[PDB]
Formats: sequence, structure tokens, C-alpha cells
Amino acid sequence: ENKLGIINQLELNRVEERVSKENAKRLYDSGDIDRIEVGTFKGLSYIHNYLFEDIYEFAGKVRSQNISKGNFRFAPVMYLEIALEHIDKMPQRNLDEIVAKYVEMNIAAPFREGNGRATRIWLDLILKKELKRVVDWNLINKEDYLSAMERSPVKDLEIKYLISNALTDKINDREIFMKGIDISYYYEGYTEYNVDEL
Amino acid sequence: ENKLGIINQLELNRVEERVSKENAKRLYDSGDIDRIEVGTFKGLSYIHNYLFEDIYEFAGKVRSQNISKGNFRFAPVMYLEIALEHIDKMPQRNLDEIVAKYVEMNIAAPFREGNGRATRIWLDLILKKELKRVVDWNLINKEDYLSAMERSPVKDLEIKYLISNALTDKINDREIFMKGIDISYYYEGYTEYNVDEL
Amino acid sequence: ENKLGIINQLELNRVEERVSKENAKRLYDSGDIDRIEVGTFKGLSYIHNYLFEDIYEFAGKVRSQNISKGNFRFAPVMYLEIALEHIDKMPQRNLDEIVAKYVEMNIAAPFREGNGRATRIWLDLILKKELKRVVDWNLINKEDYLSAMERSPVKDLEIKYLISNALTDKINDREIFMKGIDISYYYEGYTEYNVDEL
Amino acid sequence: MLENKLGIINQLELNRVEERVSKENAKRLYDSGDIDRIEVGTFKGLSYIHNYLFEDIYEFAGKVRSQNISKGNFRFAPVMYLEIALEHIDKMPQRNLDEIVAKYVEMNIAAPFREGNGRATRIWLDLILKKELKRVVDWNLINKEDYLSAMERSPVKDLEIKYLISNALTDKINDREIFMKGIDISYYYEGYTEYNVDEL
Repeated sequence: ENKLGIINQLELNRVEERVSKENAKRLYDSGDIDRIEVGTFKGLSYIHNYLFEDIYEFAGKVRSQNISKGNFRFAPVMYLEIALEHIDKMPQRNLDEIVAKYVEMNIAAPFREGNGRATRIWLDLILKKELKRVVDWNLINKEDYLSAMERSPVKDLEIKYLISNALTDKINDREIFMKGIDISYYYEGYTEYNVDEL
Repeated sequence: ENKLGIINQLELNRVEERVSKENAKRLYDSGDIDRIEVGTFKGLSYIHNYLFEDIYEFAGKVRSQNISKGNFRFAPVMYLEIALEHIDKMPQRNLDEIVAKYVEMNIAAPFREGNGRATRIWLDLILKKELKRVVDWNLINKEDYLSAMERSPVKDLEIKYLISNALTDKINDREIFMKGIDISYYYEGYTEYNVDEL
Repeated sequence: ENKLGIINQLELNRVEERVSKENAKRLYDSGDIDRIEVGTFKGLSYIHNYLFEDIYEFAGKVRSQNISKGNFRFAPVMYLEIALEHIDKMPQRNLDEIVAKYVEMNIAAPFREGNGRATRIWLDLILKKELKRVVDWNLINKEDYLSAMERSPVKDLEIKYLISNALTDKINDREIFMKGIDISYYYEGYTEYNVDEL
Repeated sequence: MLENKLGIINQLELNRVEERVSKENAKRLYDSGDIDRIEVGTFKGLSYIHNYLFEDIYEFAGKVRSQNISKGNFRFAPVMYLEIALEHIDKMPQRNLDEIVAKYVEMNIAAPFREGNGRATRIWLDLILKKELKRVVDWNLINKEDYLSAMERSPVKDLEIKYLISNALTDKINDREIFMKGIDISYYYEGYTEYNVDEL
């Protein structure tokens, strides 16, 4: 279900990876990433549209159906408008409040697809603005990340620990961002490209 | 925080069990249980107030704070009004729909405390009206019940199975109701009294 | 790490699917599938080797290190032989005992890879011998299957329900088998081929 | 319901007497100084603790179980692995908090006795911490719900229970009140609240 002419899911995986990773590279290199609202659904939507507007019509738009990914209980549509407004007002002064806000937005998962990758970019911008840190994503193991996120609605200690131990002060390091993009796509199983070669 | 003069949590547990079980016995014997709206938040609120109004000021009222217990998130206050209106509109024609409705009201957990006991009484009333059955709670083990309830937000098959294999047609049997009250309190850890001896 | 020199994971996935599916087709059509020990590790090892001896060494052989999948707690290597001996002696007289045996063998997961596909074939042979049934895998939705398997060490009701509702007496229906092979590969994410065209 | 050395046929009364008698034994275990002459960190020592607490009540006290036991959200070790599992736990290191918590988590999964594993193993844990870190747990600093949730999570990831333990560590390793309060809280974790050990 896409804007390109793709009827095969494996081909769509490769093409989505390549086009959206191209867009992520441009998001950083043009400086556009630094002109978006931080910590808000408007900003998250801007990121998501930027990554995916060529591939999906729903890019940047709040979904209309429920989503089902494993046994994780995402927000049902009926709470979604309420949830995002709540998240727009949550504080983000320190690591606890930032992780708590990230966990709430992960539960809300407002888009049909692409929530994890877009929201990881959004999280790094919150960390940069409020703590002058970003996540070095090579300091977070993939299985530990996925397990910690699935656990996070009950207790966010695991995800907090991973993030806190992966914090770096190199908030303008192009290499940290670009490799963070490759790792973020690897978490969701897309590994056909390296973003820096696009 | 209670209407009595109690500073000890264990004494509060003791008196809460005794008073609310006395009220449950009266709810059945007076016939008041037969005059309640079935399957709605209005009826559930009536039950909860009836059990707990001597002990807690919030009895029968939707909570204003979040509650956090076990391995899945109950509805946060900000969703509660939407959730209860939705639950009022859910169907209750067969066991599948009754169990799905019970699972959603358990997730809603609209009161500050006492959700489990009130909602089990409420469930028996839905079963009595729509299937001419009640639950024989002596046919549901505590460990099995708790495990199945914790699983139900993901998949209600386990709780559906326990409930259906405990269904009895003795829907006016006083002793089934009374033992059901003692068992329902045992599920939550209250065992100091026997309801028929109160 | 494989018998061909394939260094790309997406490439290996393609050839592993096609070759091993050819071996599965031959396993059924040659009738060899009917002369393998039913319900024992020896029989499972024969199935696994038959599927994977062309692609992987160690095919049919007990793994030597621990394996992980998500948070699932598979048997550690140091207990594996004990587990396999225990599983060889588990009974298989009715559906309950067969599902329980299948759940223990899923936990044992004795091979480095290919446990799910080999063990699903092994399960169908146990069912055919003991109940004169096989599973119509078309009646078991994928997400329901994976969730049920993850749940099964705690409570095997979900997988038992899915299997019990997918049982067919068409134990010589060649397409039920071959489609079962395609669906079983889809469970693990291999979707490039239809075995009957191989 | 379990066979017991008293003539008790009602589970609620067995709960009451078990709580009373075994809490009495725990008080005497500490006050007699016997707790200081137990092997630390091995199944032999845990077995000694368990027998001390429960031998008046249960024949199986201090003994490896012969059947599986099943509760909660993860499988305890099955009997067929139990001897090997305990042998392994005996050899696990305990030099720092990470290793002690990992060892405690493995022993909680092993759950070698028919019943009473949680209470005996918490005493066993405190003795390990006292020997290797010169700390014990101030159990008043670990909430019940937090404790139980962290334990259920621990076979997957021991971070939550490690956090609770480390943030409750105290150096008062000979404070009798810390111990006695720990006994009452440890029994509260499992739902036994009819007595206070110091009032026994």
C-alpha cells in the first residue's frame, strides 16, 4: 500500500530503506533538523513526513486504525488525540522526564508505520536541547533495546539505563547521527544500506 | 485514607473486609442486587458504592489519579470517561462478548480501589441476564485466575476458558453467591471472615 | 556461516529457503517421511538433517552454545541432553500430552537454527500417528501462532486451542502438507517461494 | 494442601502456625548466633536455613524437592535439572553486587525446596552480602510491589532487582533490628502478616 508501484514487500523494504535513509541524510545535512519544534507532536510529524512522504501517503498524519505489533498494547485510536495532547504538555527537564515522555510517545505510536525510526530522531533532539547530549546508538545493544522498550510501559528503568549509559556530549557529530540512523533502521530489521554511502 | 479512625493498614484490611462483606451479604439478601442496571458503569458504580461507602469517601466514583498495579497499565484518568462510555456501548450477547467486555472494564479499573471485587459481582450479573448462568468461583483456582487476568489484555482465551468451564445454571443459589464472595476476596488476599458468618 | 560460501544474510535466506524447501518436497514425495521414528529426538534430527544438510553443517546435530529469541528462555546447553532424554520419554496419548511434548521440544530448541520448521513437521507426524490428524496450518493465523508459542512455557492453552481447531483428518492430503510447509516458512519470515512449484 | 507434621488440615490455620513457628525459629536462628556458623553462598547453607525455619512443620524441610512446582510467569527449574543447577550455583562467584545478584537470581529460579524458597533464600542472600560486601539489605527500603515485579522480571533481566537491592544496602550488618524487620517484611512479601517476629 504505497505511492511507488511496489507490489512485493521485500522490494518495498529495500526501497523504503534507501529513499527514507536518503531523506534522513538530507534532514541532517541541510540543517533542516535544527529548525523543527523539539519534543512536540508537530515536530515528530515533521520528521515522519520528511522521512516518508515520497513512499507513503499517510506520512506525517495521525493514523485512523489501531495498530498491532506483537503483544504490545499501543494506544487505540479513540485515545490518540487525547494522548498526543497529553504528550505535548509533558515536561522534559531531566533524563527521567525525557525517558518518560519517550515511553508515552512510543505507546501512542501515532503513525501507520515508521513510529520507531521517526521517534528515535525526535528523542535525540529532546536530549540535545535539554541536556546537550545525544545517544551514541552503538552503546545500545539491539536485543537489549527491543526488550527494554517492550518492558517500558511497566517500568522504564531498563530503557533509562541504556540511554543514560549511551549519552555523549558530541551533539554536532555528524558521524554519531549518521551511524545512529543506520542502527535505528537495524533495530527494525532494515540493513541493506549504509546511510553515509547514499 | 478512610472514613474510620484507622492508622494501621492491616487493621484497615481487616475492617474493610468485614464491613464490605456485610454489605455484600445485604446486597444479595435484600434483593438489591436484582434491581441494578446490568453491564453499565452505572451498575458497577452502584455495586462499588454499596460495598465500600462506609469505608471510603471515593466509593462508587471514578478516580482522579492513576493507579499502578502488576504487569499492564490500567486506563489513565485522562482516558477514563471515554473508556467507560465505550464500555457502556459494548455488546453482551454471548460469552465471547461478555468476556471481552469484562476484560475492558478490568483494564478501565475506574475506582481508586476495590475494582476486582465489584467487577466480579458485576460480571456475574451480566452472565445471569444474558446466559442464565453465574460463575461457580469454587471451580476457578486463584493462581489460574490471576494469571489469566494478567494475560487478558493481550488474549482473553485463558480467562474465557476458566469462566466457561465454571458456568453453572444455579443462578438463584444463595450459597454459590456467598462462597463466590469469599473466593473473590481471597483472590485479593482477604481471608479473615466468612461472609455467611457475618 | 554455511556450506556454500555465502557472506550476505539476505542472499543466504533466499537460497536456504529454496534448497531446504526442495528437500522438504522430496521428504514427502519419496515417502521417506513415513519411515522416520515418530516423537523422538532421533526423528527430529533426521528431519532437520534432511532439510538443512545441504546448507548447514551441524544439521541434525545438537547445538553447542546457548541460543536466544527475544526474551524466550530456551534450554541452556548444559541441560540439553537431559531435556532431550526427558522429551523422548514424554507420553503422546492425547492432544494435551502431544501439545505439552511440543512445548518442551520448542523450549529445548536443540539445533543452532531451523528448530521451528523441523519441529512443526515432527509435531504433525506425532499427531498423524496418535490421533490420525494433521494440522491444517491455514487455520492458524501467524501472529496468533507466534504469540501462543511465546506464551506456552507458562500456559499452553493458546497453542493447544489453535492446534485443536486446525486438526484435519486429511493425513494423506499432499497439498495440506505442502501448504503447511509454505505457511511454516512464512511464520519464520521466508516468503519468496511456493514449495509446490519447486 | 500440603502434608505437615502438625495435624493441620485447614490451609489458613497452617499459614498461621507456619508463620508463627518458623518466625520463632528465625528469631532463635539469629539470637543463638547459629546464623554465623552457616556456610555462606552454597546450597548446603540455604538448606541449613530452610531446615532451621521449617523442620517442625514440614518433613521435606532442607531437602531438594522431587516434583516440579509452578507459580507465576516463569518456569522454576524442573527436578531433572535441579541437581546440576544447584551444583552450578554453588560454583558461581560472588565478589561484587552484579555477581551476587546474578547468583541470587539463579537460586530463585532453582527454587529447590517444595515450599518456603523465597524466605530462606532472602536470608541466604543477606548472609552473602554481609560476607562479600559487608552490607545487608534494609528491607524497609524495598516496596513489596516493586520487589515482586522485579523478581518476576529477573530471569529476563536482573536490572530492576539489582537496583532495588543496591539502593537498599546498609552497612549495619550486626543491627538486630534490621534483621528482625527484614524477617517481617520477607514474610509480608509472601502474604504472611499475622505476627511480628520481635513480639515472639
